This record gives sequence, C-alpha cells and structure tokens, in this order.
Amino acid sequence: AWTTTDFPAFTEEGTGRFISQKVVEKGTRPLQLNFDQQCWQPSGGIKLNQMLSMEPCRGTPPQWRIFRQGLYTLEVDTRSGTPTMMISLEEKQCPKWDGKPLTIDVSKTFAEGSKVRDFYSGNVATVSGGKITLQPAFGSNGLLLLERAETAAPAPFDWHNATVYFVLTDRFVNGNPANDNSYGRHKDGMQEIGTFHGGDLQGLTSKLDYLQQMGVNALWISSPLEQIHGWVGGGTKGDFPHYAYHGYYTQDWSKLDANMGTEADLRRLVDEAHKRGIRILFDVVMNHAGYATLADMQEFQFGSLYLQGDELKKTLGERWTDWKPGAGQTWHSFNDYINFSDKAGWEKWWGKKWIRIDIGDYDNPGYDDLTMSLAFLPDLKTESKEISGLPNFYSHKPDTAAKAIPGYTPRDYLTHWLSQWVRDYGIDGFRVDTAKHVEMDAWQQLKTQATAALAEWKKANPDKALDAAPFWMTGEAWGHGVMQSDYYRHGFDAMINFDYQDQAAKAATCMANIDLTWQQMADKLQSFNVLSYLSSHDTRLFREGGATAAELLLLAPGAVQIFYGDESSRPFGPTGSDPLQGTRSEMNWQDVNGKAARSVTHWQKIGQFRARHPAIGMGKQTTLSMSRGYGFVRESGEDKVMVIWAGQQQ
Ligand SMILES: C[C@H]1O[C@H](O[C@H]2[C@H](O)[C@@H](O)[C@@H](O[C@H]3[C@H](O)[C@@H](O)[C@@H](O)O[C@@H]3CO)O[C@@H]2CO)[C@H](O)[C@@H](O)[C@@H]1N[C@H]1C=C(CO)[C@@H](O)[C@H](O)[C@H]1O
Ligand SMILES: C[C@H]1O[C@H](O[C@H]2[C@H](O)[C@@H](O)[C@@H](O[C@H]3[C@H](O)[C@@H](O)[C@H](O)O[C@@H]3CO)O[C@@H]2CO)[C@H](O)[C@@H](O)[C@@H]1N[C@H]1C=C(CO)[C@@H](O)[C@H](O)[C@H]1O
Ligand SMILES: C[C@H]1O[C@H](O[C@H]2[C@H](O)[C@@H](O)[C@@H](O[C@H]3[C@H](O)[C@@H](O)[C@H](O)O[C@@H]3CO)O[C@@H]2CO)[C@H](O)[C@@H](O)[C@@H]1N[C@H]1C=C(CO)[C@@H](O)[C@H](O)[C@H]1O
Ligand SMILES: C[C@H]1O[C@H](O[C@H]2[C@H](O)[C@@H](O)[C@@H](O)O[C@@H]2CO)[C@H](O)[C@@H](O)[C@@H]1N[C@H]1C=C(CO)[C@@H](O)[C@H](O)[C@H]1O
Ligand SMILES: [Ca+2]
Ligand SMILES: [Ca+2]
Repeated sequence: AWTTTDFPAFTEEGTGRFISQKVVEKGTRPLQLNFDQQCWQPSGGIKLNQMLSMEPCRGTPPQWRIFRQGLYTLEVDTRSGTPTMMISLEEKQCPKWDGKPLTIDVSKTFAEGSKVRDFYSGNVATVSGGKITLQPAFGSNGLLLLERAETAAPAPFDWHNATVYFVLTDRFVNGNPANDNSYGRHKDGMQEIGTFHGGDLQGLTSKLDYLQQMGVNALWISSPLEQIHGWVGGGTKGDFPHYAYHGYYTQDWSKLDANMGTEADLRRLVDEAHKRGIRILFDVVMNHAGYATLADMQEFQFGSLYLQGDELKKTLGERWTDWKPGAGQTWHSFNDYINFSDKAGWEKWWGKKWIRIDIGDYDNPGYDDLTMSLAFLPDLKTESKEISGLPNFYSHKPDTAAKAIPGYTPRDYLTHWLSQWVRDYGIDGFRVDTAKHVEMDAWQQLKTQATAALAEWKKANPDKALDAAPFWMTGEAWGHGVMQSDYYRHGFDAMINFDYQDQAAKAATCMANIDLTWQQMADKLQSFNVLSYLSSHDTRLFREGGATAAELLLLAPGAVQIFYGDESSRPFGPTGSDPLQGTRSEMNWQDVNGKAARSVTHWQKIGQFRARHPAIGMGKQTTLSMSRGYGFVRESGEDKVMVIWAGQQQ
C-alpha cells in the first residue's frame, strides 16, 4: 500500500487514485511516499490543490510547509504510469467524531446474520447481536451508506428518485468550434460574460459516460431551439454584449440553433442518453420570444431606426450586429439608434396578433404576472383565441419549418412546435420556464400534446423506448416550495422547489442540521414529487458545503437537480453588472481531471447509492437516536437503507 509518516495507510478512492487523511499541525516536515520497495518524492515545488510531479527518492526529502492547521488529504494518482500527488486542506452543537470505527445498532433494519455493505467503502459486515462495526472510508466525510450486501445494480428508474443533471450546453463541452459563431455571432474579447462560448450537443454527447458514472438518469439541457441571432446590452451598465447562449430567447421553435448542432447531433445525444438509461428533458419557453436585436432586424427586415441610408452604414456598419460601443457609450447605447415608437416598422416583427410589448402598435403589456412584459421580453399571447397565422417576419425566414395551419392561435402553434421535437426524437419531458407568467390552460394543452407525441414516438420506436412511461413535465414557478399546488392539476408532475437551497445552506458546516428538512420532505412527498437543487442559473452556486455538497443534495427526498459543475465546485465566473451571469461560468474540466478528481469520485459514489435505492427519493424516514453521530433509515416497498454520519472530525 501507499504510505507516508504520520498518515494512515492510503486507500483507493476512484480507480488508480489512493488517498489518506490526517489533522496536521502548523510547521514543516519532509514528504516522501513509499509503495512496496519504491520511494517517491515531489520533484517540483510543494503546493496545495495542484498536480505535483514526483521523482525516485534522492538525497534529502523536500520540505512540506503546513501554513494552516486542519484535515489534510494526500492523494496519489498512478493512472498516467508515474505517480503524481495532490495536497488539499479542509479548515475549521454538531455531533463530533474521534475518527475511529462506529458500532451501529441495525437490529430494526437488517436481519441477524445478514451481510450489510457500506456502499461508499465496499466494506461488508455480518449483523451479530443486532450490531455491525465499520470505519467510514477516507473521502466519505464520516458517512456509512448501509445497504443489503445482495444490492448489485441500479433500481428501476423513478421520477420521485430521479438525479437530474441541468447543463447550459453552451458552457459545457465545445465538440466542434466551427459552429461557435453561427449567424455572425461574435466573442466580446473581454470576459465572454454573455457570449456563446461554443458548447454544443456533440460535446455534451461525449460526456454521457461521465454523467452515467455519477448516477445521473435525467439530462435537462438548455433549449437547443433557434434563438435570436444577435445581442442586447448586458446587465444594468451595458458592460458586455448579451447573446442567447442560455436558450431562453427563442426566435424559431421549429428549428435547432446552429450553435447547438444538427438534427443528427440531437438524434445521437437522445439515442446515446437512452442507451445509458438517461432520460432527456428540454428546457422550454412559451411565455416570451427573444428581444429584438440588430442582427435579426437586418436579417428578417423588421423594426425602425432613427438612422437612414448610408449614415446607417456609417454608424452601425455593413452588418448592424458588428456595432461596438464607442468612447462614452455602453452595449445599451445601440437602443438610441432604434425607433421603438414606429408602428409600421415594428408590425413587420411578430405582429399584433402574436405578442404584447411596449413597442409601436402592439397590444400593451398588462400589470399582472400573466400579461406583463417580463424583463421587457415580448409576451406571447398564449390566452388569445384569435387565428393568428405565422409571425409576420417568418415571411423573410425561408429556412423555417413553421407552416400556417388553419384555425391555429399562437398557443396552438407553440404547443404544436414543442410537441414536434417529442414526436420526432422521443424527448422524455420538459422543464418549463416562467411557469407563473402563462395561464394554466396553456400548460395543460402542452402536456396533453407532448404526452400524445411521446406515446407515438415510443410506439414507432419500440427498439429505442426504455419503457412505456408517460411524458414528464416540471416547471419553474418563482419561489415555489414543497406544496402540491394547482400546477400539479394542470399538467405538472413536479414543480422546482426554491426552498431547499437555504435549508442546505443551514447544514453547510453540520450535515445533521438538515434532519428536520429531510423528515418534513420525506413525509410530505409520500403524496407528490418536487425537484430540489443547491445551485441554479437564476440563484447562486452552492460552494459553502466544503466537500459535503454531494450528500446534502443526493440524500434529499424527491427528485434532485445537479447544476453542471456542482460535482467539481465550478467557480462563480465573471458576472459584470448582472449578478446571475457568474452562475453560467464555463465547466472546469481541468479541475475535474486534477484538483476536483476526488470530489467527482465522491459525487459518483453518493449518486450511485441513490440510484440503487428508491428509499432515498421516495422512502418514509425514521431518524435514529444514537449516543455518537447522526443517522436515519428510509424505506420504500422492499428497499431499506441506513445512512450514518459519524460527525465532525475537527
Ligand atoms: C448558421 C449559419 O450561419 C452563417 O450564415 C448565416 C448568416 O450569418 C446570416 O447573416 C444570414 O445570411 C443570409 C442573409 O441574411 C440573406 O440576406 C442572404 O444574403 O443569404 C445569407 C446567407 O444565407 O443567414 C445565414 C444562414 O443562416 C454561416 O455562413 C452558415 O454556414 C451557417 N449555416 C449552418 C447551418 C446549417 C443548418 O443545419 C447547415 O446546413 C450549414 O452547412 C451550416 O454551415
Ligand atoms: C418582480 C417579480 O418578481 C418575480 O419574477 C420572477 C419571475 O417569475 C421569474 O420567471 C424570473 O424571470 C426571469 C425569467 O425566468 C427569464 O426567462 C428571463 O429571461 O429573465 C427574467 C428575469 O426577470 O425571475 C423574476 C424575478 O427576477 C415574481 O415571480 C413576480 O411575480 C414579480 N412580479 C411583481 C410585479 C408586478 C407588476 O406590477 C405584479 O403584477 C406581480 O403580481 C408581482 O409579483
Ligand atoms: C484534462 C483536460 O481538460 C480539458 O480538456 C477537456 C476539453 O476542454 C473538453 O472540451 C472535452 O474535449 C474532449 C471531448 O469531450 C472529446 O469528445 C474529444 O474526443 O476530445 C476532446 C479533447 O480531449 O473534454 C476534455 C477532457 O475533459 C483541457 O482543455 C485539456 O487541456 C486537459 N488535458 C489534459 C489531459 C491529459 C491526459 O491525461 C494530461 O496528461 C494533460 O497534461 C492535460 O493537457
Ligand atoms: C431600415 C430599413 O432596412 C431596409 O432598407 C434597406 C434596403 O432594403 C436596401 O435596398 C438598402 O437601401 O439598404 C436599406 C437599409 O439597410 C428595409 O428594406 C427598410 O424597410 C427598413 N426601414 C425601416 C425603417 C422605418 C422607419 O425608421 C420604417 O418606415 C420601415 O417600415 C422599416 O422597415
Ligand atoms: Ca461549438
Ligand atoms: Ca405571459
């Protein structure tokens, strides 16, 4: 085994990685690693959170300086042939743990003489006098994930035990750089806060094995449908150009956005996801279309400018979208050139039958959630019973798959266009944006049509259909909690739960603090399902949990949502004058393969445990009473688990 002075013998934590943990005092010490008769020492400078190259031991061992007192993790990586190592620090009433084995009373859960596995370590104990003795493994944070040893593979998929991975496709993996600048889109050459970074469906497809190993069984992607081609001013200060990289500014529901890739790319993503038992969720919008942009105005011949003729080409250029702020201007300054009052010019856009907006001759937005122009976005007239025809500007968009359908309202078109993707690709469900800004009847129509569409795809593709499960729909209704609201009787199988974030925050430094929240949720969600999260694109990134974020999310009752990079502590990125933008930072793949490697392994083990046990997502909870540490049992049908947390090691 791998060993160094003062540290316990190293144990495997992910294939080819071995770790040891020990509370170290301030000071300096020599650092060598021994394996059999081999001696290795850091060849370069010894630093924290960095891949340290190593040499066969020679002369005096290098000095490892301990700047702060705390729990240190040493890691050795033997995958690249020659050993490299990683040093990291965890600094700083809560149950306390002396670091020694736990004797657990399992008499009420696991049968006398039966074998019980701690899934995290793989250690197996035989129940004797209703008790087992187990040492929580290095990296477990003092967790025992106790299951019947006969447990061997994932349980059947259930939405009420789902592990959803929410990915902003643009910010994940760039599979093909060729499509990064579709429709003449530009990088900003600054911090790329609001630009298309170039992540695409091909790139996402390449990481399906990565997601499968994490116990992900539902992949929620940012809308891949054709966005506004151009940009608007970013944040409150216009400090960056804001493009539709997040998929929430849709222009054509009938077409894929060229940045995301081809129909063949979507087909492969969905088919390869299904092969790995991963369901696909589209993020969808019916509330609004994207803002007017110079790109779209020029391309599709709509809107009015205060500029005319060649002074137009003087100020904005040959392509208006190529405009950049001059001295004393911001990225909002382009609005000064646009005549939003002009009725005739702006009717050429969506048209009066389609949207409410405070532009030209359009129906005025209302002063309520359903008919307001949210963040000045054109509000689609979902409640309208008027036969609309196509949006006016589609007359200048010959690549559209949209066709005029006799008797169709805007709502009929929207539900038809979204349902088309379900029918053609077998999309398993939707996450619905801006749920509280569209009338309930519109969401029911979408669900009914989407349900019929999936049933039709599964019938036509019996070789590809994983099961005969109905279409699934979740929604974001701002501030929704753990309640079976009227959304659940208008097409929604689960609503996104805003309240879990703050409860997890209160347990960030002591996992046991979550107990009441878990008891309440286990009890309430016997009758219905919610989708809970630590991190999202419109709140913040949960990074206060230290190394405990995995268990805080994945051991929650109900469906849970991993925001891409939760598993690798993806840092809050450049944000400018929009405080949400930093949540959409680039996926940190360099960290995944380096300083966050053991974090990914930790997330994989807890995620895989969840996938084996519907008792986690669906089970009634009994919180145990023990003299040492914290523990609960959950039970769903024949499935029964015990989670023990030893407590704080410091
Ligand atoms: C996505 C597409 O981007 C590029 O072409 C687009 C231009 O950037 C736009 O400005 C616009 O140009 C058209 C003018 O508006 C129009 O007045 C007329 O002059 O024709 C222009 C050229 O069509 O629209 C363009 C097309 O969207 C880029 O040059 C092009 O390669 C890109 N097309 C990809 C998309 C698909 C669809 O799956 C593939 O078939 C292509 O091979 C891709 O390259
Ligand atoms: C002030 C306003 O606050 C909350 O609004 C939420 C939206 O419900 C939520 O969808 C989200 O909006 C973003 C949207 O999701 C995204 O697609 C788009 O690109 O950007 C939007 C950013 O705004 O976030 C906002 C909060 O920032 C409440 O849900 C709203 O009810 C609330 N509205 C107020 C204001 C009025 C007008 O007088 C009343 O009609 C309304 O009853 C009141 O609640
Ligand atoms: C560890 C690795 O991290 C980053 O590479 C990422 C890419 O950023 C990301 O776009 C994606 O690209 C791969 C794609 O998934 C796949 O379909 C295609 O066939 O190959 C693409 C390129 O690998 O995923 C990778 C990996 O997550 C950085 O950009 C890389 O610099 C970085 N490379 C490592 C790799 C090794 C090999 O063990 C080290 O020895 C080396 O020092 C370091 O460069
Ligand atoms: C802004 C302007 O764009 C288009 O005009 C272009 C011509 O089509 C080209 O042949 C060449 O002359 O360059 C022109 C500018 O690029 C479009 O055809 C026009 O309709 C459009 N005018 C808008 C402006 C208005 C007022 O500001 C409205 O009166 C009018 O309806 C808008 O379409
Ligand atoms: Ca790309
Ligand atoms: Ca609305």
